[PDB]
Amino acid sequence: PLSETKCTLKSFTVEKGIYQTSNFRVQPTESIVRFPNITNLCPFGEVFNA
Amino acid sequence: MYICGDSTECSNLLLQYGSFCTQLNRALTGIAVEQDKNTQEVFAQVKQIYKTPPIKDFGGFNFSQILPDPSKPSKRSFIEDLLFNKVTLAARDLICAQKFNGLTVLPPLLTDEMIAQYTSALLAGTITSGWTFGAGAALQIPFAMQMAYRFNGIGVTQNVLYENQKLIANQFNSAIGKIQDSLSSTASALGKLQDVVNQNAQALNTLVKQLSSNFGAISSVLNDILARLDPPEAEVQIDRLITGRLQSLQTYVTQQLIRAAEIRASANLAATKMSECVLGQ
Amino acid sequence: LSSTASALGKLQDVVNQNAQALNTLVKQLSSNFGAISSVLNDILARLDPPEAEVQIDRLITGRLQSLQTYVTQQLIRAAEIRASANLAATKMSECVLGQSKRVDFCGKGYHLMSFPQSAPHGVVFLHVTYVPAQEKNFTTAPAICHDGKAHFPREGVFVSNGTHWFVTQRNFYEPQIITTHNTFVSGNCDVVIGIVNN
Amino acid sequence: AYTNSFTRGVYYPDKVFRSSVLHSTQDLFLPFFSNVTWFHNPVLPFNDGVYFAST
Amino acid sequence: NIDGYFKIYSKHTPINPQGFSALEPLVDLPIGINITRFQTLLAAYYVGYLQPRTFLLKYNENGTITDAVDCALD
Amino acid sequence: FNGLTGTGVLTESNKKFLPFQQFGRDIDDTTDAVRDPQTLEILDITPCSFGGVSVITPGTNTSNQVAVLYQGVNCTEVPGSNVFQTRAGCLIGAEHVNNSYECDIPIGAGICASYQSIIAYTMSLGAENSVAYSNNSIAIPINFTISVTTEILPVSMTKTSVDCT
Ligand SMILES: *[C@@H]1O[C@H](CO)[C@@H](O[C@@H]2O[C@H](CO)[C@@H](O)[C@H](O)[C@H]2NC(C)=O)[C@H](O)[C@H]1NC(C)=O
Ligand SMILES: *[C@@H]1O[C@H](CO)[C@@H](O[C@@H]2O[C@H](CO)[C@@H](O)[C@H](O)[C@H]2NC(C)=O)[C@H](O)[C@H]1NC(C)=O
Ligand SMILES: *[C@@H]1O[C@H](CO)[C@@H](O[C@@H]2O[C@H](CO)[C@@H](O)[C@H](O)[C@H]2NC(C)=O)[C@H](O)[C@H]1NC(C)=O
Ligand SMILES: *[C@@H]1O[C@H](CO)[C@@H](O[C@@H]2O[C@H](CO)[C@@H](O)[C@H](O)[C@H]2NC(C)=O)[C@H](O)[C@H]1NC(C)=O
Ligand SMILES: *[C@@H]1O[C@H](CO)[C@@H](O[C@@H]2O[C@H](CO)[C@@H](O)[C@H](O)[C@H]2NC(C)=O)[C@H](O)[C@H]1NC(C)=O
Ligand SMILES: *[C@@H]1O[C@H](CO)[C@@H](O[C@@H]2O[C@H](CO)[C@@H](O)[C@H](O)[C@H]2NC(C)=O)[C@H](O)[C@H]1NC(C)=O
Ligand SMILES: *[C@@H]1O[C@H](CO)[C@@H](O[C@@H]2O[C@H](CO)[C@@H](O)[C@H](O)[C@H]2NC(C)=O)[C@H](O)[C@H]1NC(C)=O
Ligand SMILES: *[C@@H]1O[C@H](CO)[C@@H](O[C@@H]2O[C@H](CO)[C@@H](O)[C@H](O)[C@H]2NC(C)=O)[C@H](O)[C@H]1NC(C)=O
Ligand SMILES: *[C@@H]1O[C@H](CO)[C@@H](O[C@@H]2O[C@H](CO)[C@@H](O)[C@H](O)[C@H]2NC(C)=O)[C@H](O)[C@H]1NC(C)=O
Ligand SMILES: *[C@@H]1O[C@H](CO)[C@@H](O[C@@H]2O[C@H](CO)[C@@H](O)[C@H](O)[C@H]2NC(C)=O)[C@H](O)[C@H]1NC(C)=O
Ligand SMILES: *[C@@H]1O[C@H](CO)[C@@H](O)[C@H](O)[C@H]1NC(C)=O
Ligand SMILES: *[C@@H]1O[C@H](CO)[C@@H](O)[C@H](O)[C@H]1NC(C)=O
Ligand SMILES: *[C@@H]1O[C@H](CO)[C@@H](O)[C@H](O)[C@H]1NC(C)=O
Ligand SMILES: *[C@@H]1O[C@H](CO)[C@@H](O)[C@H](O)[C@H]1NC(C)=O
Ligand SMILES: *[C@@H]1O[C@H](CO)[C@@H](O)[C@H](O)[C@H]1NC(C)=O
Repeated sequence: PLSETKCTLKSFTVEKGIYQTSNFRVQPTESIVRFPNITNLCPFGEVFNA
Repeated sequence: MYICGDSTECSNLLLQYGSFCTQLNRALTGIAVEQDKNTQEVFAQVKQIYKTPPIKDFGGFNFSQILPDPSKPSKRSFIEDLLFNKVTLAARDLICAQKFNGLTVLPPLLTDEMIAQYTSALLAGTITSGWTFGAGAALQIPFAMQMAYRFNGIGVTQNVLYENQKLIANQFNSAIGKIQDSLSSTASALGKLQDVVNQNAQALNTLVKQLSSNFGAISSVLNDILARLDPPEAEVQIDRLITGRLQSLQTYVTQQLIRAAEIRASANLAATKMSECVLGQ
Repeated sequence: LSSTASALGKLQDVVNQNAQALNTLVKQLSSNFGAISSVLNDILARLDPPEAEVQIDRLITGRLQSLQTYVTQQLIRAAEIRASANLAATKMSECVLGQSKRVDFCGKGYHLMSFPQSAPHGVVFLHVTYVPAQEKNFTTAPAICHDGKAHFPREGVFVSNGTHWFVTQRNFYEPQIITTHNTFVSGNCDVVIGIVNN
Repeated sequence: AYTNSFTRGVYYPDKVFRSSVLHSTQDLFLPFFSNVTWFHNPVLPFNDGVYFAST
Repeated sequence: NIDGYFKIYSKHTPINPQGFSALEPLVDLPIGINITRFQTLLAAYYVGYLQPRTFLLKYNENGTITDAVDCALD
Repeated sequence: FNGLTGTGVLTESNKKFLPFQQFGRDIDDTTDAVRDPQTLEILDITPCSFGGVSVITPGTNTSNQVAVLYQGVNCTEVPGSNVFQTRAGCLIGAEHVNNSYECDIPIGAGICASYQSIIAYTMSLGAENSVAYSNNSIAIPINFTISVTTEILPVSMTKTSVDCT
């Protein structure tokens, strides 16, 4: 991180204190998709198993 | 995060407008450090922490409703508790101040109990030693003689105090009880603080509310627009949304700068009053 | 002053803020702003007027936005500097040209005098102040009962060193004997709380 | 008769839950303190919605 | 009826006008017809008509509507 | 979930949805809870954490050690050195003591780190003393000193002019 502070201040010496470097975000790992129960499916065997 | 919202093409479009984020963050950080300096210079007027004597015989005056008590955990006095309960609009419900859109509330540098310790130190010093603790080191002096010296400074001879000590003590006790009751019962007495809080909250709310406007594009959400059209010709709408949100952000920052200026003026006035009317006459 | 640094923090901060604002104004001239090139000459001399108009319009609106922002920031900063200059004018009018009886306005202690000095873009005051030291205890009393009457001090306070009673001024220990010329009488003493025979 | 619909006819505009807030909506409502044409059959018009009460 | 969807709300059977009670949706039907008139089957029924308006609704602590005010009355 | 798309952390909740209601909402039209269409249960939604980092340094002239403070994140999902959990975020690389010194790098909520090894502790307002208040005693100085101070005040800044064209 010291190199990051040196970048942000644009100097090769940094005085005593607290500095802000950047921000981070937690990256999502998984994708979840949900849909209701599969019911009343289209009749297909009534024109085949007739 | 506020403008784009986690999309690579939006970031690619945005990075070519210059370095607006840099000066925005610089302005906000300047405001925050100014606030910390405000509080520090208002309260920290003393070097040590004087403590009230265990035995209280202040010539008949009764201070028990201002000096802190040990039963409460926060070590705040009675009037301070009335004033804290009256401002309705942090235990453990913390580390949860962030919102869905990128915006955060940083915690103040001086915790409430430290401010309580400061005011207790100031008030015990001025009860025991007078004003001499603002010039050099505290020098004790009984309260009756300090009150006689304080009469003698408005042109009233000091005979008037020692033959009317009981009348004055009774009037002071009655007046302090009366102010306690008036503050406890009557509401709408803390106008200034509540107005400040309401103004800040309303500005934040309208800033958030502004996020859901078409601005002349197809829609108000980037994902739908980028997923419905083609990248060669879906960049104009993204550009429109970027420009609109930049405009709203600049407006909000400027309003905060103005308000911070006026609060700074008020803090300076409070520091002057606290230095000239408490630590002296 | 000569050895230690960082005393002149405020003036240096002002200069740094102004320099940074000007630099970030100048630096905004290389941004594309949605056009096809940052430089105006090539884009003017490389395409037809119908599209050159659009590109130049985008560049113009971007640059106007940047310039407006810079002007507004300058106005805010000038306002705060004006407030500070008014405070300095007041302080020089009151503490240099006269003695200030208002507490903690000029220094820490009682005020005696001030001397001003210049600086690059500011002023520097050298206040001179009085500060006591080496205290003691003694034993006080509000009145003295003599012949049934109560005597109070004109200016000063009664103290005792163990055996005798004296009147001394508040801010310095210079004991004096008690005579009628520096004490005044008011009524009998059966109502004052802490009278002492003498 | 032409009795007055005092405060009748507010219906949940949508399926979004919401708790202890005050919302402002723009929707097709029956205005407060209006006349309802009592009846006792005619082919009444429809003209974008109808409230129908009975007892 | 709005853009192809025919919506029927209701409050079914309140037990005793006057008062306040919101109406919860029952059915939505996706057809879409040029519709202009209607007629009941076989008895006295009050009838009222709906028009665009702006309302302010106060939701309960449990998601139920407990109060509402008009916005163009007085 | 059933059309609506978003990013977040799903938690078991205890809301009281009405049967015809599908998904909840907040004050500012930001989704808060959703009913899952498989078992009819309520799931609260919490956005994934963020927060700017910061670096605490004692100055390159002294040493090259730093302590990294993450702001406003429960210090469990941060990923080396001692991990300190405070009320302003969490510190990495700074050891915690049980004392109180007046401090010089304030980081917040009463905590403020300083160099020794980079420790982090709680402020101490001042040396706690008590004056022996008695109702018949005073304290009169017997000597004095004369002290000279300074004050620095800016009065003007640089004048600049810019031509628009
Ligand atoms: C969707 O289907 C699943 C599985 O067919 C149902 O889950 C079962 O629900 C019954 C309720 O009568 C329970 O007794 C079973 O224990 C459940 N089994 C499992 C594996 O979950 C679910 O209830 C159905 N939901 C809807 C809304 O139709
Ligand atoms: C100074 O004022 C306080 C505040 O009233 C007095 O405390 C009261 O004490 C009496 C007797 O102990 C109680 O009955 C009251 O309830 C107390 N007041 C409150 C508000 O609780 C205190 O007594 C006063 N000082 C002296 C020396 O009497
Ligand atoms: C001066 O005013 C005070 C109160 O403002 C008077 O004191 C009151 O006198 C009455 C009658 O003697 C008593 O019942 C009250 O208890 C007193 N009040 C207090 C607080 O002690 C006083 O009498 C007035 N003096 C003159 C000369 O008018
Ligand atoms: C308090 O001060 C008085 C006045 O100076 C002291 O009285 C004198 O003390 C000196 C010696 O300390 C003697 O030589 C004088 O004769 C004393 N004067 C008289 C009139 O008797 C007194 O001693 C001091 N108190 C103490 C405890 O030293
Ligand atoms: C100052 O000193 C004390 C402070 O509490 C009090 O003096 C008491 O006075 C009574 C009656 O005169 C005596 O019975 C006590 O023994 C005294 N106590 C002490 C410690 O001296 C009173 O408040 C004040 N006394 C004087 C004389 O001013
Ligand atoms: C100060 O002197 C007066 C005058 O002698 C004293 O007053 C006497 O007190 C005694 C005892 O209380 C009484 O018996 C007398 O009647 C009072 N009067 C006279 C003329 O003697 C007073 O007590 C003295 N006080 C002190 C602290 O020494
Ligand atoms: C909102 O709903 C909750 C939970 O359904 C209610 O809280 C409890 O509901 C049970 C249901 O019989 C009662 O027996 C309890 O007395 C309720 N407790 C409390 C603290 O209210 C709540 O009452 C409902 N609020 C309404 C309907 O306004
Ligand atoms: C960071 O998150 C953890 C996990 O939730 C917190 O530890 C729990 O905190 C809750 C209160 O928020 C307690 O009821 C649990 O007993 C804690 N331990 C568990 C769940 O194992 C931790 O407090 C959070 N850190 C904070 C808030 O600073
Ligand atoms: C005046 O007398 C008081 C009481 O005798 C002194 O206060 C105490 O001084 C002793 C000196 O050893 C300390 O140990 C105590 O802690 C002091 N009391 C308190 C409450 O702090 C006081 O120091 C004397 N004044 C001077 C100038 O010596
Ligand atoms: C008041 O303080 C001053 C110094 O602050 C004392 O003067 C010093 O006295 C010592 C002892 O003789 C000398 O060595 C110094 O040279 C003196 N300083 C100066 C500047 O002259 C002075 O004595 C103190 N007052 C009293 C009454 O003791
Ligand atoms: C007809 O029945 C057979 C089972 O005998 C099944 O495998 C087939 O899928 C059915 N036809 C259709 C169209 O489903
Ligand atoms: C209903 O109509 C009658 C007459 O047709 C009229 O007097 C009355 O004011 C109307 N009610 C309202 C609420 O306008
Ligand atoms: C009504 O009929 C017109 C044609 O006359 C058609 O354009 C429109 O879509 C129809 N709408 C409905 C709701 O049936
Ligand atoms: C670096 O400079 C600072 C400036 O005050 C000084 O305090 C420190 O001791 C210096 N470090 C070394 C190693 O000399
Ligand atoms: C501080 O003291 C407590 C109790 O004495 C102890 O449990 C804790 O470990 C100490 N902390 C440190 C950093 O030594």
